[PDB]
Amino acid sequence: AQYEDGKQYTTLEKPVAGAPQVLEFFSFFCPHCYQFEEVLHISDNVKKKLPEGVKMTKYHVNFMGGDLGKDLTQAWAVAMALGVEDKVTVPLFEGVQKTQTIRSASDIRDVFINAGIKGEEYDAAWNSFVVKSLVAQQEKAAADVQLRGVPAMFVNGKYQLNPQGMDTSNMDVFVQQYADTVKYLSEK
Repeated sequence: AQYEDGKQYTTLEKPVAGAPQVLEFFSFFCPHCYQFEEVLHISDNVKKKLPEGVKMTKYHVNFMGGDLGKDLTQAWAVAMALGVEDKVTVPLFEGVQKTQTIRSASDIRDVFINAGIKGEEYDAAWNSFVVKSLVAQQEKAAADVQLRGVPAMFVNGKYQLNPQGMDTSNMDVFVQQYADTVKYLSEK
C-alpha cells in the first residue's frame, strides 16, 4: 500500500474513545516543535487539507522543562480560554528557545502583556477553575495516549503520525506528505 502502518503512521494498541479528531501535542521547550510552528507551519497546512466538520486541538505537555514546563501548560490553558493562541505562540517559543528571556511564570506573563492581554484579565484567567480544568484536559489527553514524546499528532484517537518515516530533503515536500497523511487517516 502507499500508506502503511508502521511507515507514515503507527496504530495505537489501545484506541482512545471520544478523542478529538485531530489532536496535536507540543512543548515550548521542544526543538522540533519550534520548527513545526515557525518554519514548517504544520498545524496550518494540516487544517488547509482537512475536510470541514473537523476540529483541530493542540495541547501543551509537562514532561519538558520541569517547573517552567508546568507553568507553560497552565499558560497555554490561559491562551486557549482567552482565544489568544495565535498571538502568544511565537513569542513563547522564541522567549524559551531563541532569546531565552523566559525563566519564570512572571516572564511568561510579560509575553501576554506585551501581546496586549490585560494584567487583571490574565491573572484572573491564570487563577480560574476554568483554566484548572483546561489543564486537566491537557494532562488527561496526554495520559490517555502513551505520551513520552513531542511533537505528536493523533487522529481520531487511533492513529499516530510517524514523521521519521517521511522524507525531509525538501521541507515543503515533508509538510505536504505530513498533511496528506493526516487527510488519509482522517478518511480512514
